[PDB]
Amino acid sequence: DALASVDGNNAHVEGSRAEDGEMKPTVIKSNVTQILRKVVRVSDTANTTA
Amino acid sequence: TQMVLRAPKRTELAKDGSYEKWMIEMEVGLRHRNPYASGVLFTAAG
Amino acid sequence: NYGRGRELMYQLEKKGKEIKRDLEKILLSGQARTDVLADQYLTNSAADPA
Amino acid sequence: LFVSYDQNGKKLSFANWISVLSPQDTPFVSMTGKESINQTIFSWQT
Repeated sequence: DALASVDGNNAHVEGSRAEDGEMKPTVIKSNVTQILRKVVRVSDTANTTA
Repeated sequence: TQMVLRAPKRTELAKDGSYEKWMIEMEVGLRHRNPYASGVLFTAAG
Repeated sequence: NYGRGRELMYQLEKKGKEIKRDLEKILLSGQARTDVLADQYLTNSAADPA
Repeated sequence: LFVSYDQNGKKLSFANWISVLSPQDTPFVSMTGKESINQTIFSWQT
């Protein structure tokens, strides 16, 4: 969310009862996830060898 | 020396049905002790 | 909402910051005088409302 | 409109602390020295 733009020069009578003023809403920014994978396959003989 | 008479307050504005209005006030003010104490330089090309 | 527990205080802080910015801008603006709404100040005894 | 500027009272307050500092000392002209004489004309030799 950002704020209003350059203000100023909005001269108004004391009893003007301005039109409820202005404003700006928020914004949604979305993304997505990712999956990283790593596989390993080793035999028991190779797991036991020194 | 910017002199503030009314500090920022919070109040309600005129009839608004069910809008539940809100309003903030202030009082603009600035005093310059001596004019030639500060100068100004506007930009201009050749 | 999700990122806002209450909207009133949120908009109030937004408006406070906006009015601060507006004041800082108008105090350093450079426009000229435009016949202030006064009623011939310096002996404006006879005012002219409406 | 009803500016509501009647306010026939017109306190017309003013802020203290003038804070004036502009100096015009020029010391060296007050330190070059001084010599008292007793005539409207003074002559020296070269």
